[PDB]
Amino acid sequence: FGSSYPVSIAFIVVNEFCERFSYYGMKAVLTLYFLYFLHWNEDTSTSVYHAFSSLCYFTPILGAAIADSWLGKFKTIIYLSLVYVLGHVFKSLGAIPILGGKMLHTILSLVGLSLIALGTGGIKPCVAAFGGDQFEEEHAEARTRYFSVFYLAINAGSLISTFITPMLRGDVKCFGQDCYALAFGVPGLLMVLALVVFAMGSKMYRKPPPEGNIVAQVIKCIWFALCNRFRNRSGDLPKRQHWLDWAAEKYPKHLIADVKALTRVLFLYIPLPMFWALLDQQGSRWTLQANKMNGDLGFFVLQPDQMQVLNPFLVLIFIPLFDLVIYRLISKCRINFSSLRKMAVGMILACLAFAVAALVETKINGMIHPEDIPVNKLSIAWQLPQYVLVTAAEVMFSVTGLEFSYSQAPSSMKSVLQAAWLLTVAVGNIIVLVVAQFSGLAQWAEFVLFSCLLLVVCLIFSVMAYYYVPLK
Amino acid sequence: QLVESGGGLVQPGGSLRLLCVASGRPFNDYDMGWFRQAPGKEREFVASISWSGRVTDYSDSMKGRCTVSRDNAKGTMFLQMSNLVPRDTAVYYCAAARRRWTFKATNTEEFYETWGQGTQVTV
Ligand SMILES: Cc1onc(-c2ccccc2Cl)c1C(=O)N[C@@H]1C(=O)N2[C@@H]1SC(C)(C)[C@@H]2C(=O)O
Repeated sequence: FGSSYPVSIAFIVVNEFCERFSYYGMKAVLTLYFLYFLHWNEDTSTSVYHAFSSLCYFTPILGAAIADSWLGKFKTIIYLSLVYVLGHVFKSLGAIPILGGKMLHTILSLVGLSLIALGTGGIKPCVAAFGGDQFEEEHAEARTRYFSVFYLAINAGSLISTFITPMLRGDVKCFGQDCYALAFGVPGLLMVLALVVFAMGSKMYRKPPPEGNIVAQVIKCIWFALCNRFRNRSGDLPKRQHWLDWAAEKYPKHLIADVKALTRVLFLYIPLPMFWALLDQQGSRWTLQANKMNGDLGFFVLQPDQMQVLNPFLVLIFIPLFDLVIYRLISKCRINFSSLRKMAVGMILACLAFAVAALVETKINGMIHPEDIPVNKLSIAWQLPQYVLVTAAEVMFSVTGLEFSYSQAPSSMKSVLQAAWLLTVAVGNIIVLVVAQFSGLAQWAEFVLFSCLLLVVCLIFSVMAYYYVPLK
Repeated sequence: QLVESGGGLVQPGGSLRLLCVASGRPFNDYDMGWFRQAPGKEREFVASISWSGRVTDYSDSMKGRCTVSRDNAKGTMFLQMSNLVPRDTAVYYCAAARRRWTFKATNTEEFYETWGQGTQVTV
């Protein structure tokens, strides 16, 4: 409005809000659709759900490849949003029991899920990079606020999705049976609206063209660099001062520098999948911990499941608080948070949150009697301090990661680094699946283990981040 | 494997509690379901309980209100029928399906592989 902020980001944040609303509304009812409409096995339903989630996490690589290597962005966003809408149409069409049965439903649902995953993986990184591209490189301070607002929009969409989804599938009869078509069609309409609002701002955007087949050039440059050193029976100057310097007979310096920055950022990001896996193991164990503690709260009775909604709400509170107060207060003094100290502090906060969870579990275990009621039975409170610490860690880490990925990426591959950021989440989610089956430790001894692991990862990332060479 | 059943006559509006004990491999491995076969009719679906009992399903009719529960220790499964009527005076079967990946409906006869002998609950 006033200055320093383009009007375009309005139809970026709004589009992201609508897209997250639709995605979460659909994913909430996906499992019930599998179990009570398709009548699938529990194993089959869970496996298909996890496969869909993994494909959603892994498709942004393909999306970013398309965007940066060809077609630019705002054209991959538009086309992948069209694919997303087609997938939603197929999915909602497979929930209609009138046409076909048990074969058309399955095929249509699976095809729609595949298309939805393709769309999400390619609307995720491209949208963030495109929104960040609206600011001049000099306006590096408004970009951080834009990214904070972007994360706020994502979390708000998730929260309204949680608050609105149960109404759609509450005692509604599509055709004599439970109405899943509405549950899958409302997200489709939301995605259509998101695409419409994003396209409405076409004439205001700052569409930059791609810099050529950047992915192919990067792959070829790395291949030549690696293959040049193979001087088994010779060698005087294979490569010195770097492993890319003597990949210089081709691939001019402006490309070697870009691939250098990409490799540096990837090496920095190497350990983030472990952090994601460790931090993800809190939405399931903390529910079990809540199940063992009183939840009357005097005024309103709180169920253990309902406590999960406290994360997005605390994120919504913290993002403005961190952006407008805490960071400003820190900047008041000479203390300098370099966007890499923020991530380390977030890791430390997550470790502290898990240590507090272990302490609360230890307090829970120490219960002795005086329907008998244990005197040392904690209320659902005492879970706030760990929800506060873990939420602050997510705000400091996730919001800073989006800005760091964009700020440290070459202009030719801005959205590739955003796929690298999401790639860590995809790998971390894979680690969770592999580790989920292995569970034979006490809750208190498991939390203390996660706290120690989160500390080891923080030290590894902190040391590597200390030697990181910023892009310039 | 080697599923069994137990039940008998019930009052016009009474209730019944049918058993199903597996005398083979571990009970936590198999998905279980209940079927009924009224005289001169086709085998119908009654209720289904998944391995670990997390997921439960009942037929649209579910005359009165059924409730299927299972414990994986001792391998026993219970069906609680509440508001039985003169109808549904059928022979109730127990079906077990070993866990695997399939696209066949869990509420169909084809999903299950081993059927025990059926009781003769009558009204
Ligand atoms: C971690 C993390 O890594 N990338 C993202 C992200 C980044 C851009 C767009 C979408 C997402 Cl989900 C992200 C993230 O946490 N995003 C958002 C966030 O935080 N929330 C969404 S996802 C969520 C619903 C689990 C979580 C919450 O409400 O607890």
